[PDB]
Amino acid sequence: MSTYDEIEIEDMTFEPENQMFTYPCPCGDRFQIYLDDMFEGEKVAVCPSCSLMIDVVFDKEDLAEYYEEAGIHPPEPIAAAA
Ligand SMILES: [Zn+2]
Repeated sequence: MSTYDEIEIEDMTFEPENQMFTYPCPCGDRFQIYLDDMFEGEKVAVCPSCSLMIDVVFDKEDLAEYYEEAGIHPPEPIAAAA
């Protein structure tokens, strides 16, 4: 019981209104991974009803970009500014 599937953040479908990424799952619900916890350094989407968990390859640059799209409170800048 660990994350043996790992999807790149770009493939994960992002819901800017929910401030999270989801992945289409057949069972009754879709995999859900919260940007809040992704920022915490943890990356794994859990699906309800079937109760599956999968890892998600995230990036610093992706988080910041999505943060603006999802309309979240400005995050602390990453070590990449030129
Ligand atoms: Zn599911």
